[PDB]
Amino acid sequence: FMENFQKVEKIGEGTYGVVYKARNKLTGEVVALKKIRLTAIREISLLKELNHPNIVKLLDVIHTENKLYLVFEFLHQDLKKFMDASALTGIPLPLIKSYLFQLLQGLAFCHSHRVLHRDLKPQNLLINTEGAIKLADFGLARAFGVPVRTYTHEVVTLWYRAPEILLGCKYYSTAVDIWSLGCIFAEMVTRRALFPGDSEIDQLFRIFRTLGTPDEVVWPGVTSMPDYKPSFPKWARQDFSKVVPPLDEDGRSLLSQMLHYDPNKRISAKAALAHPFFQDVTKPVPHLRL
Ligand SMILES: C[C@H]1CCCN1C(=O)c1ccc2cnc(NC3CCN(S(C)(=O)=O)CC3)nc2c1
Repeated sequence: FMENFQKVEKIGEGTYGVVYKARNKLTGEVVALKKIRLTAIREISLLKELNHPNIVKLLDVIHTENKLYLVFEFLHQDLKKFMDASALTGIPLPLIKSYLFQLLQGLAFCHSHRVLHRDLKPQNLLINTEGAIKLADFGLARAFGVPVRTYTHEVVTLWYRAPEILLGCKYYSTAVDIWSLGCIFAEMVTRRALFPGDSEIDQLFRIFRTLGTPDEVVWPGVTSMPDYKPSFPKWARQDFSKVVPPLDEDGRSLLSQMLHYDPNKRISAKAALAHPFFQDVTKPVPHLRL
């Protein structure tokens, strides 16, 4: 158990719990060990079987005392750090394309098993030296949750949240992951966050100012959503040539479909993999300083 792992260093602090790089003394394996301070056991057990090359593997689940430990495959960097390192030059388009393709493969797999991530962001997209990128730390919105008191003060990032979540829908779909991934795609291309809101309303209004305030024409039922207000300002939609300028028309077309307001119009991961933007996809080697 915990006695079977030698902590190497703390690699992260969160609302749920802290994550350490650690060595498994029985196997010699280097892992990420997440400690969560306190149905869930069963929902987590299911995640153990959700195995895919583009999903960070949940190796072990240890339930002991009032603590839950999740042992994950360890990767050496996240996309946030890689983007920051690449900010002067930009991630090359072929590598952006490869990462987007691989993440859509991971999403198509999880979504086909009815599992949503719900909280994609650059910090939960992990990369290795071979050119792979993997989805980490699937959120359990239906179960899980534990005390955050010991967990250091942590402001939840809203920048990648789909509009249906911000508008109060509680029974949202796999489409929320495509929205988040579209925001991340835009940020890799332009080297700036697409919608960096600092509150729920600022997040919503930044979306509206770029994509236009949604109405019943583009999003049937939007005006009946729980947090929709008729008093929302009415802004016009901007052109994607202005929004992600450097990007070609195949990329802009795909991004537009990933950012459709109506979750039933928003492209699925599976359909996205067939988009013409991926006609020339390859798997480049990233320049990773470790
Ligand atoms: C995803 C995070 C977001 C907060 C929760 N959570 C994890 O539970 C988690 C799970 C598996 C991991 C595997 N591996 C690593 N490895 C880190 C090495 C250091 N780097 S870095 C800052 O880019 O140098 C980031 C990746 N972390 C993991 C974290």
